[PDB]
Amino acid sequence: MVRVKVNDRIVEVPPGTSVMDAVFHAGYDVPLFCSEKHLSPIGACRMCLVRIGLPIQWQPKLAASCVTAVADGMVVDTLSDVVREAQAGMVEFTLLNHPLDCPTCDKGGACELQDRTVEYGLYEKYPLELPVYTRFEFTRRHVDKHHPLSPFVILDRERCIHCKRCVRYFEEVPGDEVLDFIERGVHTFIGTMDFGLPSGFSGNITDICPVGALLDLTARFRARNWEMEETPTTCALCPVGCGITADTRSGELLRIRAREVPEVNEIWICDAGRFGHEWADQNRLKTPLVRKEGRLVEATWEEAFLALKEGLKEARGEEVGLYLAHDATLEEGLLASELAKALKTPHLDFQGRTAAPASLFPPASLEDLLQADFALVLGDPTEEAPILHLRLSEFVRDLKPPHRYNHGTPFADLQIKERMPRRTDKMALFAPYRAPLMKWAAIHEVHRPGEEREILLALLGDKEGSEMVAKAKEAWEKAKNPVLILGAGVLQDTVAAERARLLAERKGAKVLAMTPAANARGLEAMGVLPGAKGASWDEPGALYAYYGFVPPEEALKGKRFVVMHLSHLHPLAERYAHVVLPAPTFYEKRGHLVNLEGRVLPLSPAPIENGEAEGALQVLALLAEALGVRPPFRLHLEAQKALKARKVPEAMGRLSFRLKELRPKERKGAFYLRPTMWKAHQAVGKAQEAARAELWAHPETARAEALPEGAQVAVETPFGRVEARVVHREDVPKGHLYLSALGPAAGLRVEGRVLV
Amino acid sequence: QITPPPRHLLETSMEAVIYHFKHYTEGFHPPKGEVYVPTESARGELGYYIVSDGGSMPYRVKVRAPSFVNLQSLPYACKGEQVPDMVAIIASLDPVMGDVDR
Amino acid sequence: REGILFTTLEKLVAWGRSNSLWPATFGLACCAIEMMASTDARNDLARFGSEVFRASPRQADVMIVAGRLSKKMAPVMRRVWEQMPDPKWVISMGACASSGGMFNNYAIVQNVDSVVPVDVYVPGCPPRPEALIYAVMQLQKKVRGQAYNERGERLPPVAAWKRTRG
Amino acid sequence: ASSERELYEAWVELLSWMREYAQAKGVRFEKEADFPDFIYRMERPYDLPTTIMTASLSDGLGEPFLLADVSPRHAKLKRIGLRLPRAHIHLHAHYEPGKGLVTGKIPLTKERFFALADRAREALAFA
Amino acid sequence: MVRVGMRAAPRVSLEALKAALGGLKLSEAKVYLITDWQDKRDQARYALLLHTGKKDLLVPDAFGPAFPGGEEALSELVGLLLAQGARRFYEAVVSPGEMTALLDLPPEELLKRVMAIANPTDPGIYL
Amino acid sequence: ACPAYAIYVEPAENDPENPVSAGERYAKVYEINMLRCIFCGLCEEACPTGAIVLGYDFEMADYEYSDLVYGKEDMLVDVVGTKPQRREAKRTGKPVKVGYVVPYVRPELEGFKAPTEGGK
Amino acid sequence: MRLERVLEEARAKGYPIEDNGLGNLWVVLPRERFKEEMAHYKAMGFNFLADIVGLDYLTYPDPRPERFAVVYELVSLPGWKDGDGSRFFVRVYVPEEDPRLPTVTDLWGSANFLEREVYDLFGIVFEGHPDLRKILTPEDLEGHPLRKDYPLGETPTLFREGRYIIPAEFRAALTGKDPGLTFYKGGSRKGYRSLW
Ligand SMILES: COc1oc([C@H]2C/C(=C/C(C)=C/c3ccc([N+](=O)[O-])cc3)CO2)c(C)c(=O)c1C
Ligand code: SF4
Ligand code: SF4
Ligand code: SF4
Ligand code: SF4
Ligand code: SF4
Ligand code: FES
Repeated sequence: MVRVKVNDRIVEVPPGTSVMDAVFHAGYDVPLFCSEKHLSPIGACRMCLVRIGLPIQWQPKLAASCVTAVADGMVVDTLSDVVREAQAGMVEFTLLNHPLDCPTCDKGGACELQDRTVEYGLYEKYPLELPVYTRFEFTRRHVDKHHPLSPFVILDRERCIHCKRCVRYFEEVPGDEVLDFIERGVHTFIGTMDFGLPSGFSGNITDICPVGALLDLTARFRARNWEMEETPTTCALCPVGCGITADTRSGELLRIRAREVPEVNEIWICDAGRFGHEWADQNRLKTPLVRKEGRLVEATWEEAFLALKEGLKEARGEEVGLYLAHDATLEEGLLASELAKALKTPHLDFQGRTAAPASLFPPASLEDLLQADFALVLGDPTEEAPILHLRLSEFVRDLKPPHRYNHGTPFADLQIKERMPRRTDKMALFAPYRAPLMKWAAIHEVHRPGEEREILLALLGDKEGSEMVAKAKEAWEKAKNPVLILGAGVLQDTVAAERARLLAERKGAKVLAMTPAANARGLEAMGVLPGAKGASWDEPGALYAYYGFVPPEEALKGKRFVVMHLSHLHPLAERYAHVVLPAPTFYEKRGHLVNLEGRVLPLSPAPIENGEAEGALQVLALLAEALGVRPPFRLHLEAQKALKARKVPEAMGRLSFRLKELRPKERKGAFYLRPTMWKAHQAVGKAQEAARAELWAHPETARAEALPEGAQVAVETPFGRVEARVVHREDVPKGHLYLSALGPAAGLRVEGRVLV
Repeated sequence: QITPPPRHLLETSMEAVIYHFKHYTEGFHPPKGEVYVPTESARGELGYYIVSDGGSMPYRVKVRAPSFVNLQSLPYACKGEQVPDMVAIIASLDPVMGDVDR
Repeated sequence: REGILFTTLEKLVAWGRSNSLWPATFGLACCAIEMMASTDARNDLARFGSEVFRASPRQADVMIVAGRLSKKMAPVMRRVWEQMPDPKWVISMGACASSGGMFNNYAIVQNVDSVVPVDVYVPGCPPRPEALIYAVMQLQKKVRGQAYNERGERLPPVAAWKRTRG
Repeated sequence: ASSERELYEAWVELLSWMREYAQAKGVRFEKEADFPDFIYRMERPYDLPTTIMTASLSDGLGEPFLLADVSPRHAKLKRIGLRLPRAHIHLHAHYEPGKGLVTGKIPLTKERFFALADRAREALAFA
Repeated sequence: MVRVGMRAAPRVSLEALKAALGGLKLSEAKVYLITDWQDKRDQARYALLLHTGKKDLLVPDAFGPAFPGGEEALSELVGLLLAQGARRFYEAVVSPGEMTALLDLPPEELLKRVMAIANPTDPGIYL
Repeated sequence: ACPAYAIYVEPAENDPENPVSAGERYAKVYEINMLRCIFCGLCEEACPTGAIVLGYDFEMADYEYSDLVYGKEDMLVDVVGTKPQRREAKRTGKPVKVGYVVPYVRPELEGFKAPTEGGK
Repeated sequence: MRLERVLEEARAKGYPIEDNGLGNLWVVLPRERFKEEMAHYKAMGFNFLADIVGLDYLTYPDPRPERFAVVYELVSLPGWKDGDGSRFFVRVYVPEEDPRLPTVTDLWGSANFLEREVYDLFGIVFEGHPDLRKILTPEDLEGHPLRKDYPLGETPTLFREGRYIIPAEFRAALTGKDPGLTFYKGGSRKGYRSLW
């Protein structure tokens, strides 16, 4: 390693290190505006200037520590009066045309310019002499203000200090260049001719902007950065489980932000995770309902449990179903599992169970993916497991995990230059539609549903596929340690998953399975799958049932007793359900989940207004009491003990579990349930048109079926009746209608009809 | 860094607004160190032992309460004196139990 | 007999108890010096009838929580309240007593309505002697049955009459 | 000198013109920003006729095509400035007494501003 | 430390607490009625932590007039604790969102916090 | 900057047609718990717009904790009297007289109408 | 005059001499030599024992030798028999799991109350004390408040309709271990000192 010295301190540091990371690694400090973690440094703000001697031979001008590499035996000066003087001057030049909007600025206390100004600004000039703050007394720059860039993002071009973070992000991380400057000189400003902000990862600039330029509309003017109650937790909408920060105050959800955990998500959150919170704090069920005269009435927990005892008294344990949600915790999965061990029942399931479990395959860490050679992808990461995309963005640009300093993730990685090329030879994608990543996957072929299995047969070598499939086959044979990545569509078809397992077992290769359910791997690990009889989450097999999600309407039709444990009140539930009870969202829960990489993640409770809600742990404990069976779990601590007994490691620990069992089920092909980032229950408020449903058709098939390019067509699925806007698309095969799967119902091919 | 901007140039200078905002939400950060200086109040030597860790809030403040130790001389002074004079000798000891109890 | 059950006598005895309010000082902190100053020769609560000041609790009707109520003093003051004749009233003086005040910690009772039934609340730090005169007049008209709250209700003459002592 | 007064006074007239166009062509006009040296005056006196400093004409898609700004009450080189975003067009207008509002030496008449705004509307507006 | 009773079931909580209490002498024990919103008792909900010194007992938020029969069950509860000789009564004021997570923290943390935040109370406010 | 943390402010965005505040932001809900408030002047000192300024009323003695949270429309300069004083004048039908006199009101209290030493 | 001889005595025996540029002096003695050295200190002419300040460094940003630390103040009054005015401090660290200390009550009776306070506020038991009884905190109070792992134990502030505050979640001021609301705090918010 390279030896560096900052002002009194000497540090061993790997060679490719930036002077900024080495300075912070030594314990000193220097401003930072233009550069940002995971962003290509380019010297713009000129704040990180230090002094450098490389033998005593001081450099003539101050070196930009953001874009400068380090050499052995170098002296760095950040405390000389010259450095602080120059830094104060640059702070003045930055504050030059600022609007004086601090007190009403939504950025409030968490504004980098404020803190660096009060840190380094106004050097002590040499008395009791009266100081003057600013010299610039001229007419300041005025541009357009509170400019809504998108239903979630608002843009104030006056507060922009002309860094590059948002445009650099958009070019590098998502690969969607939908933001860049317009003019030059001091007249420069951010603008776009792409207005909707098409990228689905647009929300992350909301955090990066060191000023209040780009702000969250859905959380605009609620509270100041300190007034909010910050509770770090994990998002359970999808299996990547990025680390988030839930900002809550006075019982309502104010704003959701990114929490850095480089093992999984670096500093990023998706739009569905970050702006998809309007449903939590608006309308939700707070008092248990009981059915007395064929209608639901508020009830005491005592009277609800009385009705529970009477309704389940004559119940034999092989007719009771345990059907949980996809966000069911390890604690909950374990208690339902053990209870079905005691209570002999062949049918329990969970919301996003695949015909072939994701535990079939070896889990891979994302950084392993960065080190990998190849990625044979079947399905769309950007929708199925969003932030995978972002890691693919490092994967294909040859990026690799950086070296780890004392202050954690490095401030200036010299590995990331600007305008970096994205390689066409490092990944191959096969999807039923043309994914945003197909630009960067030279090997790409658009097929139709249920057709992967043939590509996988072709990759194994039993038959011959197209040119694209032969290219992916060859590149998969030649790669020394590739990654096979399976979407949702593959995971729901037994043969395709079987051939994937065979392919990725014969070649030493790990798998990243994008389940429609987040904690599907944890529920599998805890053993929540049906037995022989096996009435699945979509099957009408049981006679009494417990539901923590909303089943297809044919699942409720026919049962003798149905108890749903929801958070909202659903029309689907007040026509077939006998008892409804309030459940808290993952935002206000506590427990563990299992990542798509096998990694267990903590849920802390946030102080949101839950009502009289009770967790499925306590609900199942009370629901078994009507049946005689005693529950072993009521609390979190006992569940921790029984987990630790089951040998599931501590948080951030990866859970080792493999599985050999397939439950095949035929699939009736008329409509496709497009895997979507935006989820059904998120269509409240500003995400109402963003999380809208679509029905994609080819122009010929629309012309034959009479589907206009803008029509709100009502469509009936076994999973309910929903209306959906109709889109004409050239990549949708003829004869199929891709219906937006706004739930963990993706990858399913179902019958259906357009109602009039 | 130690004084908020004067109230009149809050509408002219950016540094004014930033310094006012910061000073009145966060405060200021004195250097790391311990300090103590004594003064004479109507009840004697007084002082604050201030431990600062360089943060916006003091690490510790320990107060030498003159009325606190000045009270040790109660059993002594009024020993052998009268029972009523135990009241006059307490009034003459001048305690302020906000200082003792603290 | 509780000063009730006659259209004339209840008015008469409420008059008597209200004007002859005899405070029982419990001097605790800096609020209590503002309670003492309400008797000096510039602004004296020595007119409405509160000239004399019964230090014994067996002889006084008004107990004023004057200062921060540290927890080690909570029970003693409790019994000082229980050592009062039943026709007794309690005013909560200051912010430290009414609510937790600025001292929001392990050492202070965060509302003295916990240990004693409060009649009147009087904010201030310390509430100006003239605010204390206003509160004793508030209580004056309260025990005559001449007090109404924000919600439209007339308030009972004597608080600490509605509590099942134990 | 005292010309200062009429400047801000004249500014209000300008706003009227701007407002008029919105009512004329049915395109969104918006008050962008008020005077900070008017918000942050606490007890201090304020004699100016209006407190509004920046406004703009936004299209249906929200992007403005015409920006107008005035120098704050205490700032040096007091003027009024105009700009067309995306078109690198800027104007420095002053007021010469007796003549009227002049862009340098050329008077700025209402008709000039109206034609300029219509050219911007046809050119820069997206929808 | 044991957790008996259940949320929002005042009568079942009271009967289970009757049974689990037994003949336990409370001469030196401590009763912490934890709630939110100091002033408004007419709509209050209550938890209980019983710190005997030799083992501790937990009752979740099931008592108070906020629940049907929580007022009568809380009256009976305080009468039961007072019959057994309790003299030291406390009340803890927590944020509503705390009340839920405070029953899931380890015993040392939960109990330390409660003892630090406790307010001496007159049981007459619950009888 | 409140050492008791007694001040509550929910914000909102001005309506251009009928704005409430000067900027783009106003105070929908402004509560101060006078039983928490210790009367520092730190809210006056830190207010950049000069809105929140201490007055002169001390006659705010009331009976109920829940009622001693003085709101926005309970403190405006337009209002003449304290909560129990206004309720007494309403349930009494007799106008409000404040029981204090000052030599003059400060320039920070522009609009504060009060009895000044006997000028009226 | 005696302070110079104190320094010459302690520096000769290799005890660290702590000094800030403000004019106050610290002298750190080890546990063994503590009692005998400070007895010699009183014999050296130190009339007055001002303070006993106990310290808990559990949450201090920089590490320190031991968690608890007790500081005594020895002074000789200027206006008494032969008063130089020499005042100085003695710091003595006390381990986290060994809260011991011999008393100087026998020398100065002032350590009667003061040490009790440090036993009341911190877990530090003072050896040789006549009466180590809780002074300030309630008799039934469990624990020692001033140590950082002991809660401050706050209560929320109350408002009209469900609107509350949790001050520890409300504080914008930063402690020493608080990273700040931005990525970090450098410069003048990591410590600032004017040069007169
Ligand atoms: C004495 O000083 C002080 O007191 C107190 C408490 C005790 C107290 C007593 C009496 C007796 C008042 C009293 C005075 C005069 C009359 N009177 O009828 O004239 C009646 C009663 C009032 O506050 C405190 C707290 C204090 O810290 C100091 C330094
Ligand atoms: S971006 Fe920062 S410096 Fe600029 S107005 Fe907002 S808080 Fe003030
Ligand atoms: S809008 Fe924000 S992130 Fe983008 S260039 Fe300006 S200051 Fe940087
Ligand atoms: S990618 Fe998944 S886990 Fe991450 S924020 Fe989006 S929905 Fe949540
Ligand atoms: S409210 Fe103020 S004056 Fe009264 S006891 Fe508390 S600190 Fe002292
Ligand atoms: S004067 Fe202002 S800052 Fe001080 S306690 Fe009252 S509300 Fe808080
Ligand atoms: S100049 Fe912006 S950080 Fe190097």
